[PDB]
Amino acid sequence: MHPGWPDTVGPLRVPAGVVGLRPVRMRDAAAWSRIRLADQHHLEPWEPMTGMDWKVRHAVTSWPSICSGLRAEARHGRMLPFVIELDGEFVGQLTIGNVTHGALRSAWIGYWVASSRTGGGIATAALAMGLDHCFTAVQLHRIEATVRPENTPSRAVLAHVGFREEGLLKRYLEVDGAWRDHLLVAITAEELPQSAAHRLVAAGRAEWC
Repeated sequence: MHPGWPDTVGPLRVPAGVVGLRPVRMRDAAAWSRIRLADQHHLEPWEPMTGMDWKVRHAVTSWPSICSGLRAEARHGRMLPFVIELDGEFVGQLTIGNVTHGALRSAWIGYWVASSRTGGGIATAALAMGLDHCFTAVQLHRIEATVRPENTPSRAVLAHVGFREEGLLKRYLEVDGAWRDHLLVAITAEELPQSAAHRLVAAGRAEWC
């Protein structure tokens, strides 16, 4: 029904500190709202449009409905909504979405990290451990991601873990006021002779924790 959920993932050490993943909770309202509100300019140009005012969407009071929705999708096996912890503290999210099994066994992956904590390897470690979790506990074959060509930091994160570019989705998603092209990148389980975490440690981007 929902292999690999709920669960915790990690940990791995990056220059910024110790990174792990764990399920979204109701108590995350305060940190999620504080960070998302403060980081509007860092986040809005890269995330799908909600048709809502950014400050009403990210009020502390909005989280219960959002968290309940995320956990309901997770109980259905369609999503794995993780929080990224840095030294045990909420600093971002890693979401595995549109999960399918059967003959497809694929999903998309997405993430964000608080701007004040960027450039310290957090998203790269979160992606690697999330990918490893998908290819083991979630029993998936393939993980994809959609990323605007202009999103140089995110393309670097995806490149660190070994994603391949597979195509260009024209006018794919409403982002920052218009339909925007997104690159489609992907990786399959049989492309990792070692885990993605092992690859990061070998490349000097993480340490075993």
